Amino acid sequence: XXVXXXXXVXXFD
Amino acid sequence: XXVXXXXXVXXFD
Repeated sequence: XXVXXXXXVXXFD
Repeated sequence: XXVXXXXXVXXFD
């Protein structure tokens, strides 16, 4: 997993 | 967005 633009489970906008 | 499963910019763990 990690940080940036993409898809899965976590915190994003 | 927020916390869950889907697509965008943030952290995915």
